[PDB]
Amino acid sequence: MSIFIGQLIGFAVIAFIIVKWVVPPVRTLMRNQQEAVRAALAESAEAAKKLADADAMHAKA
Amino acid sequence: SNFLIPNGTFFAVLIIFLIVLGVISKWVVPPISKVLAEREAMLAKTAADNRKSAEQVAAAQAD
Amino acid sequence: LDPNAIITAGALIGGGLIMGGGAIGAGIGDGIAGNALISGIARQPEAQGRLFTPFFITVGLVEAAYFINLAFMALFVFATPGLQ
Amino acid sequence: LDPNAIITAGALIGGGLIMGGGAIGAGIGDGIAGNALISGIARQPEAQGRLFTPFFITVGLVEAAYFINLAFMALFVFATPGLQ
Amino acid sequence: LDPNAIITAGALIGGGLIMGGGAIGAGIGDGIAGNALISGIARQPEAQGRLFTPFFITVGLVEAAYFINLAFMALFVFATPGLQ
Amino acid sequence: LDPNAIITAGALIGGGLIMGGGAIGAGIGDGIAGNALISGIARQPEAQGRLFTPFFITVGLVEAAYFINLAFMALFVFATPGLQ
Amino acid sequence: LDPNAIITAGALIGGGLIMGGGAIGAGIGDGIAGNALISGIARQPEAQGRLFTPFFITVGLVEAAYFINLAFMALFVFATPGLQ
Amino acid sequence: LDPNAIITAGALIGGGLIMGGGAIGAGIGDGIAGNALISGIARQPEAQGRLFTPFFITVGLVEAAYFINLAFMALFVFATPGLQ
Amino acid sequence: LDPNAIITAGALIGGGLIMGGGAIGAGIGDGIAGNALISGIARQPEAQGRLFTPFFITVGLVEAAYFINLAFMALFVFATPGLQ
Amino acid sequence: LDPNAIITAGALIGGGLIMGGGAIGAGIGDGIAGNALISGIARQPEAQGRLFTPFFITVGLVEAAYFINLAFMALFVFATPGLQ
Amino acid sequence: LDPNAIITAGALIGGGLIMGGGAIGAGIGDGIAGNALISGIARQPEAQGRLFTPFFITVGLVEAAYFINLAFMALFVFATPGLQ
Amino acid sequence: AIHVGHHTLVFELFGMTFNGDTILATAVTAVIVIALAFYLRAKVTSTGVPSGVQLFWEALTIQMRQQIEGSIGMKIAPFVLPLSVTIFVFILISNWLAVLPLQYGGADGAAAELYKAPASDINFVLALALFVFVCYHAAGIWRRGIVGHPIKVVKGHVAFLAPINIVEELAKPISLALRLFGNIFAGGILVALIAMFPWYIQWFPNAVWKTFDLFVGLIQAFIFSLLTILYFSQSMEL
Repeated sequence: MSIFIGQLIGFAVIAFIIVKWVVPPVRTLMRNQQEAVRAALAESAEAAKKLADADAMHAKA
Repeated sequence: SNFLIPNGTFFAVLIIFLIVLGVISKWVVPPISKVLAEREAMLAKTAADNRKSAEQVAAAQAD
Repeated sequence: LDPNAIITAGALIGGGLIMGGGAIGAGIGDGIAGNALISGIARQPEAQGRLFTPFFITVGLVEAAYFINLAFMALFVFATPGLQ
Repeated sequence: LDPNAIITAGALIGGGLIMGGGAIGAGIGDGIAGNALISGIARQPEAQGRLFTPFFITVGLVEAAYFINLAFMALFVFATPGLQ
Repeated sequence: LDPNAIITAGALIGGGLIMGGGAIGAGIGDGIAGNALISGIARQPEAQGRLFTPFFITVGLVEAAYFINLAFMALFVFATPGLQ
Repeated sequence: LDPNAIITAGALIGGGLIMGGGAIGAGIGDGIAGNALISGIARQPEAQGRLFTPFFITVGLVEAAYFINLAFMALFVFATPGLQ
Repeated sequence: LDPNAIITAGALIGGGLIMGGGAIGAGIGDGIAGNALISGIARQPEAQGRLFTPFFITVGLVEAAYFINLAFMALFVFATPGLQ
Repeated sequence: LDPNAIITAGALIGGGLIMGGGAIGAGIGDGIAGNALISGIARQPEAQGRLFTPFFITVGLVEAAYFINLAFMALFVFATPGLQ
Repeated sequence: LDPNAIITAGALIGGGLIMGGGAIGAGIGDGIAGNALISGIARQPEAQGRLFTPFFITVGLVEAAYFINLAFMALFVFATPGLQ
Repeated sequence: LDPNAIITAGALIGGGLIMGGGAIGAGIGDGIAGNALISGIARQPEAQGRLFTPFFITVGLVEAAYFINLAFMALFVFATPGLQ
Repeated sequence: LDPNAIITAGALIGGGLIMGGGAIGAGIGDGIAGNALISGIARQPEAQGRLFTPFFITVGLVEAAYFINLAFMALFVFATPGLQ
Repeated sequence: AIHVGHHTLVFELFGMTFNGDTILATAVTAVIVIALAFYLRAKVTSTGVPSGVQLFWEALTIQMRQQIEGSIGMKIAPFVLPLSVTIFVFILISNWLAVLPLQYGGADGAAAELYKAPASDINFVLALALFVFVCYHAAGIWRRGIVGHPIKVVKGHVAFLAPINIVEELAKPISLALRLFGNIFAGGILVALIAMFPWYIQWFPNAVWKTFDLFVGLIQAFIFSLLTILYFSQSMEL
């Protein structure tokens, strides 16, 4: 109880500090890696479409 | 008293640990390696596609 | 007098010496590794990322010594071998 | 010849040893880390911020060891293990 | 043999150890920080004003480490835990 | 007074010093080798491949000494020779 | 056995520990600061005077710890705490 | 009281100090030599086998003393000088 | 067990430790200053005549501390404070 | 409590301190000398033939300080002074 | 028991500690000076003649201190102050 | 009243004593890791953006792969990576779960916890170290035959120091086990100590120590990993 309440307060402080000054960089890294993967996939799709267009041009030649 | 003396858990952990090992070796490492290979192949295909598009444009110009 | 008292006092002094040596080692090692890392970062900071690969483990190894002694120190202060 | 006398004496010896060793460790670690910080600031002063993360990590761990000793000392003097 | 006398003896031993360690750590750390400052100022006279800051950090941390052990030794002699 | 108790207390103190000395030796060795490795990697990321090989030898030797202390320490605290 | 005998034995050994640690720390700090100043002067002797200003302070700061110890060392040799 | 017990305790303490000091010295020396070897390897890749021959020599000597020291430690523990 | 006997034994141990720590500090600081002077003279021979003034400024002070401890050693071994 | 017993115990402790300090000094000196030799030979192997001249002196002057010290340890085990 | 026993044992332990400290100082100083001289001779062979001028001083200023320590040990052993 | 040790849930079975507290802790950690494993298996994807669990798992795999490839090429040792990943993730999760609020009034002036970090028992670390030891010695035997491996290890890189070589091979496992114990067991002590202070003053030191213990457990997982990979590499070369 007493020690339980004290350690509960300690954990509450820990969690608030983590979410107030530690989480943001982690979320930033997650979002940045996700967007890098998405951009790589979009690059793949557009490169495939570019090759298709080049093949169409060749056929037109 | 004298916790440094080992005990039956000396095996139990190992047993449990063994199971964990297998799981990671069955549905974590293999699939993740496959995903990494897929991404690397996708990047290689993208670069090759860009190069081949440039080359094809140049050729079509040449023909 | 009670032999338990003498043996316990000796074990406590031993554990104190254990903490002494371990603290000396941990302080020196952490300081030295930090100095190496800081100098490296200042010199050619382009290594910023990779320079965190060894430092950590080095500190780890350093701390290992300290805390392994602490483990035995616990044995000297909670379950004294040879107590009678 | 109260055994508790010898128990308290030995525990206090241990506390003194622990605190001396911790003091030495903290001094050496923070001094060497500060030396590295001075060198870094001298070489690339504009990089002062970049040198804070290593430095604030070194102490960020070094002093921890001292604190451990501190806490452990508090055990011997007040709640001496093995005290009757 | 009054137990409190032996407790006082142990307190004297512990204080000797604590002060020895604190002096060792403070001297070594502050001297190393001074060495770094001397090297930095020698490399470039301009950086002294902005050099003092990290040196201030070094000296403040080393002090804290030494003064805390001073206070613990004072507590040991001011009122030794376990005295009865 | 119980003679074997005095012998055992002496053995415990001896083992405490054993492990403390081993601890500080390991700390110094690991710190020095880690400084070498950190400086090398900072200078030469390419050379990393040929850094670990010799490096471990150092640590090996370092540990090769440290644990030896521990070994004898165990004896002193578990197979005290001459302990009647 | 007169308790004051043990009190003064402990006090003398404790003060001896104080002076030993203080000597270690002051010697190391003086040596290191002098090394810094020597290297600096060797590099660019023309600025010797300026180099004194930091050194003349920092070295003294290390010695400050020395004096502090001495003061309390006197408390352990002139007015011993707990003497009775 | 039985004097042989006091002799045994003293011998154990002396051997502990002996081999602890030996291990400390060996660890520090091997660490320093490994630092030199690592720096050489980093700076001179073509010196792989060129550097090992001298380094071992130093280590050997550093090792020798320690083992030699270790040997005499055994002497105290098992064949205690002056035992009656 | 004459109380003066214990008092004098404590005085002897304390003084020995005092001047031993003095030896520690003197040796280490002297070695460091000698390294500084050797490197300086090797680098700039013509600065030799001008590099002595700071060197003697440092080492001298080192010796002072040593001698100071030496002096106090006498106080412990001949004018043993508190003798009765 | 035969006087010879206490004399022998003190002799063992003193000899242990003696030879442990000797081992520390020998290890540090030999290791540092080897580090210097290794760095020098790595920088310019062609100079090895001359490099070993000062080195043979350095360690030569280190082990000597150890060896003589060791001799005195033998004095405290073979025929202790003041054996009474 | 006989006061002679305790006084002689204390003086002998103090002398052993004194010798340990002297050995530490001699080892550290000798190693540092040797490293400096080794690097100097590696840098400039012609410096061989010049570098002997400071080196002999440093060792002379180091070893001399050690020898002083030596003397005091005898004063502790054969002419134990306060012996009675 | 410090109550160091005194493992709860102690039970005998077939003439062997077991500390059930470590059993419960390890079982919970294994359950958590298994849950993460299946959760990744349910969304292991390349077409779309990865989920957080996939990101974490691929970060772990990236670290292990880079370390192994840097030390010894994967082509020789394809089985290092799963073992290293398991070791790192398992230890990290086990120690991280210790940060949870499981201190309660002991009715005795002491503190007890339902979930203690499994490393607080020497048995756990000894089992892990022995497992790695047997694994890489078997790997070395499979690499350079039954006769070669003892010859290589004993002779060491230098034959002038045959004795010390033996020691390191005995040390290698020890270095892995005992240190780990320390860096976790210390935590198990400090919290108990912090129990003496009243709540209204105890909340702060407890919190700071819990944060530093999170960090310490992370670094210990990392060092244990790198050490096991490099030990494998050391004993898997000709």
